[PDB]
Amino acid sequence: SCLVAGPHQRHIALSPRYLNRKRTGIREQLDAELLRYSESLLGVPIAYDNIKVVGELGDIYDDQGHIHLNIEADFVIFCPEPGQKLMGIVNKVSSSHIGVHGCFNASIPKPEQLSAEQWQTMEINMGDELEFEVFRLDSDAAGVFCIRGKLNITSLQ
Amino acid sequence: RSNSSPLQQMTFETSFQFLKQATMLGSHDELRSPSACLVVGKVVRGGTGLFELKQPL
Amino acid sequence: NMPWRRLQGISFGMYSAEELKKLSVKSITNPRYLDSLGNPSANGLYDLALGPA
Amino acid sequence: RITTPYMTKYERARVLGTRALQIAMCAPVMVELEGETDPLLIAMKELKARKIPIIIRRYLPDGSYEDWGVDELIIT
Repeated sequence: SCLVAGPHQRHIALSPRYLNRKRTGIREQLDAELLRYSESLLGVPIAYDNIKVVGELGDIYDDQGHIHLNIEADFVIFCPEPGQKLMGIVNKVSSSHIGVHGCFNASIPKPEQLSAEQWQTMEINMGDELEFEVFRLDSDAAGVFCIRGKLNITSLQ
Repeated sequence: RSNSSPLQQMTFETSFQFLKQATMLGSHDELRSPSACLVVGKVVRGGTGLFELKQPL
Repeated sequence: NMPWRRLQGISFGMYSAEELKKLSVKSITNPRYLDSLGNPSANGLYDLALGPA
Repeated sequence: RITTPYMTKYERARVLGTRALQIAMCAPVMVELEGETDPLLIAMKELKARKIPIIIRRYLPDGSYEDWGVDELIIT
């Protein structure tokens, strides 16, 4: 189960426009800008910030107008990681690849299946000629985290 | 020479002797003089810069 | 949006001579630095790995 | 708790400057401005009404500090 919770401290610089309305502004752009976008600091899709609080006070720094402060936030995260056998939606069968929950996109480059199974253009048949186009074995351990629309490269061996 | 600021003391005179000294001694600078504060782009530690403002949340 | 980070202290020491290495993009060997027309001669003082002048 | 109760002129200058730089960055003005376009005039109007939620953090020469409120400070 991808269930994850990570308590992390972030640094956020709030504009003086969001003084009376901080909780509104602490999220408007400074936290809602990487909404479930791959994180490299901890390997995290940021689902949504459940709570964003400040321990005490804010430090306006000399000429700068912004108010800098610290945000202790729990990121509820879905972590499919190496060591897991996940599922995948089978929609389109290709030689290049085989493209969960309608939002997690997964990939399967060519030489990642059992080579005992030979393919036909319209649909592919596996060992015992049993057609499987459904949530089934998908074990991803090589993961892209760079491209805007990231990937989830799944395996079955 | 009896001064605790290598960045000062080299903005005055004989800057290369005071740099050689500060270098062979590992001399540390605290960025509290006006000269050391204007060399590294800080706000001087007197007059208007002597306190914080600490906007409360 | 400024860097936000400030300086507390500056110390003057001597570089190891072995850490200056890896602080070096390439070794220069060609004496004549000015090209026939005024451009940078490769491997000279003015080079294109030591930055665009 | 031991420093002077009044607001030094340098503190007034920096507080006005910061409040003005805040007002100019679209901050709410708690002073009911009356047609003036200068953020510094507005900051003075706010300082005269005792509406500035800033905390002057006076530093002593050994690192120890004292946090005063701009409201709890006798403006001359």
